[PDB]
Amino acid sequence: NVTRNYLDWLTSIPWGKYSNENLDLARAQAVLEEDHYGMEDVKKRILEFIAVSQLRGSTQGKILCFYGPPGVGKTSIARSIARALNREYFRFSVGGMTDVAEIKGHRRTYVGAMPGKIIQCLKKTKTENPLILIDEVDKIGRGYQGDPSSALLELLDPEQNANFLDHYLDVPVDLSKVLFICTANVTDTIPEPLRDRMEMINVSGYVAQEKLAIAERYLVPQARALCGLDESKAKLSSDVLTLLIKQYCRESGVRNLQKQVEKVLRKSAYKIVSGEAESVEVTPENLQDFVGKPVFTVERMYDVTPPGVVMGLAWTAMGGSTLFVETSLRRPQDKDAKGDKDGSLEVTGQLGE
Amino acid sequence: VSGYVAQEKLAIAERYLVPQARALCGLDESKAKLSSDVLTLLIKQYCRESGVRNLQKQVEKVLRKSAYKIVSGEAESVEVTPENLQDFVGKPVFTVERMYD
Amino acid sequence: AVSQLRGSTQGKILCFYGPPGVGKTSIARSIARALNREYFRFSVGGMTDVAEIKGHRRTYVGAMPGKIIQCLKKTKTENPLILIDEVDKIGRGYQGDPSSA
Amino acid sequence: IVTALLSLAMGRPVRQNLAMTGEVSLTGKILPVGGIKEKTIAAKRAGVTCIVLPAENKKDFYDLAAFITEGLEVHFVEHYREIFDIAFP
Amino acid sequence: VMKESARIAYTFARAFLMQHAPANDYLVTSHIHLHVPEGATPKDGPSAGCTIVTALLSLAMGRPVRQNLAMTGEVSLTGKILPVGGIKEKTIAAKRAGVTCIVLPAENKKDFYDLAAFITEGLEVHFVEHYREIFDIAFP
Ligand SMILES: Nc1ncnc2c1ncn2[C@@H]1O[C@H](COP(=O)(O)OP(=O)(O)O)[C@@H](O)[C@H]1O
Ligand SMILES: Nc1ncnc2c1ncn2[C@@H]1O[C@H](COP(=O)(O)OP(=O)(O)O)[C@@H](O)[C@H]1O
Repeated sequence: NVTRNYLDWLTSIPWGKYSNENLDLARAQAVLEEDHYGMEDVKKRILEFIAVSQLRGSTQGKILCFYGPPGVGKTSIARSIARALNREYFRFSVGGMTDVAEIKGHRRTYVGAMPGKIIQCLKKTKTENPLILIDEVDKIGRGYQGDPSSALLELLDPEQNANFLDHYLDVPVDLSKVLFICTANVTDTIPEPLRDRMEMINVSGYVAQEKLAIAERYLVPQARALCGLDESKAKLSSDVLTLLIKQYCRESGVRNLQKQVEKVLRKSAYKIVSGEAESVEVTPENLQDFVGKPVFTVERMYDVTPPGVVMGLAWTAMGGSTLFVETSLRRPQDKDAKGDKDGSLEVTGQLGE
Repeated sequence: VSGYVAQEKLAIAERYLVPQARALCGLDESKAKLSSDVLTLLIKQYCRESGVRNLQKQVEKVLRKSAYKIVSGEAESVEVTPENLQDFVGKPVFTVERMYD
Repeated sequence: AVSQLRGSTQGKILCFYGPPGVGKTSIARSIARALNREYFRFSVGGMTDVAEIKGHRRTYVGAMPGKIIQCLKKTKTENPLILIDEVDKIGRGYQGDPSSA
Repeated sequence: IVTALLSLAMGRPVRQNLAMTGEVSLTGKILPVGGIKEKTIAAKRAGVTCIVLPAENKKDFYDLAAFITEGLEVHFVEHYREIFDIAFP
Repeated sequence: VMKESARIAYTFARAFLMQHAPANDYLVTSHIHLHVPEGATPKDGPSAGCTIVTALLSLAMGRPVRQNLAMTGEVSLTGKILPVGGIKEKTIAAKRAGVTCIVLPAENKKDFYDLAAFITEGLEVHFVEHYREIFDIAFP
């Protein structure tokens, strides 16, 4: 029975099945501009990729990395590419993982052994060249117990991938055709040996106005299909959205506005199915009912900036924020009209040395 | 093994590097000339590391951008020239070598 | 020049060191096709499991031979050109010091 | 940091809503900083209406899409004394 | 984090005295033990800070604080107060204790009004932004 399950696991694996790509650029344009707004840089890079693969004959693998503030759409762009090139998609989170066996299965002599996640992707996706999407490389579980992230190099190294093998079915696989992608909120935590391999594309944030053009098209309809409504009953003018984003959510990412509009729609659903309106129509006067009173208002706390405080931009771990810096006396200054002691400073606020 | 002089990298990349990457992008020499002057400009500005890895990234990028101009774009034979370059790979990165003067 | 005198082939160790990206690995491979010895890369950067260089007891469940036997099995020659990598960064921990190994 | 102290020293307030950033050299030279695009959008959210960057990064800031940069009034600088005259008086 | 919060509030106290009552020098001239009993989770930890400064000032001038004036907040090292989280449980805990007045950062005037009206009877709130407000809502 164990070897039978092993035979099954082996036979399922494609060995040369090659989902075919489209390679005309026009169709790649159309399929990219209709899925994600803006963030044109990543589009241009993928477009160049398509341009080269069409020249040098056969299909090609490549590594890439994306990084930026959370909720910018990284994972969303992945699938859009997956249907752009026509490659099959398969997500694979690895944040905080430590079981190198999970990336490599088990010996097959172990009780209950099953091949590593990738083989499951081969059995499921049925292509030899799917679109693996490693997630959160930054957050991989990096412990004393054998760092899987070192183990990842066997997959992701362009040369050592060519004969990758896994403990379940020992025979080497040839992953070279896979198109890996990696997503990390910040690139520096990524372990050094691995960081050098992958290309580092940079998704950005979004201007306040930019979120307006975002949410009217790619976001509201999504939640509208999630709550099961039709546009016939749940219109949301733009003006309500600009008020939302300016007030109720101060985050460079779009996730938080995504929470709000979700909430508004689902409350609208309650007003429809049993409630009063047969067609809820949020208007700026109405909204505070649905989502309650405004939370944020006084952006940039100080306004006169009393002496000894100055603003300072900071490229924090997620997005960027306008944190202030502040200072003050700590003893009466004229302790002695003759006093000669260096006016020693004392820094505070979680200084790194 | 040692580092490499600024001039030295020119003679390196002109032979053992550009043709190799040209073969990686699937081009033939017929369509992707890079005068020497653009390479010296690159090495002088866009990458200050004694190793050649960073220049290796630049010229790789430039070539593949040429591939995009070929397969669908206009020119049948891209010809990089220093006036052309800032288009392809963008604005100069380093400039004020030696902070104080 | 020396191996040609004292009859048979002879092994020897050597070390290279310098700024990254100077081309070290590239000459390694070039020597491999120069002398005609088989090549086999073997990173050891940051490792701490001495069992990796020596395999496992074979009485443990799932034990497998150390990396070297795999290289010898693969290149099929008795005298390949192993290329230890990143000696500088060997994981020197309590968990069994590779540096002794 | 330095502007904080100097503001405290003379005690006069900083010119209003003039965000700044940089990296100081111990002799008044300023140095390039990284990641400018995210910083600029964050400063835009806060209603900033002036901003100061190391002159060495006058490059990256101009790659930004024109709509992001509309309405700001930048003052690139290299030696620190420059910033001092673009803040207090 | 409480240690930096403590020093922050401490320096603000030292500034407030010289800005207020120069003749006293109790703070800059004496050692002081201060004890905050545990129970606050670290993430809300800073919320205690607004209490801290009033402790010292009471010790400083030596006058007792006005009775049963529960409060919470977060101090800015230059007299601004900042929002704290999780207020509703805090307010009911104040109700169990017989509290009959309370002071919150003005930025949280929203959440307090979500509370059911029966919860809010018998309390007597004072929203504030700059810290100097609190100085006149405790002592005089
Ligand atoms: N420019 C955009 N176009 C379309 N959707 C976007 C855009 N920016 C953000 N999103 C939305 O952001 C959400 C989350 O994006 P994704 O990267 O897939 O997950 P997360 O950002 O949460 O890691 C998605 O539901 C997606 O529709
Ligand atoms: N003098 C040189 N001659 C040939 N190739 C060079 C030279 N200097 C650098 N290289 C190139 O630099 C690249 C990286 O060199 P190698 O030592 O293999 O990797 P790394 O330098 O990153 O350790 C190689 O692809 C190689 O072609």
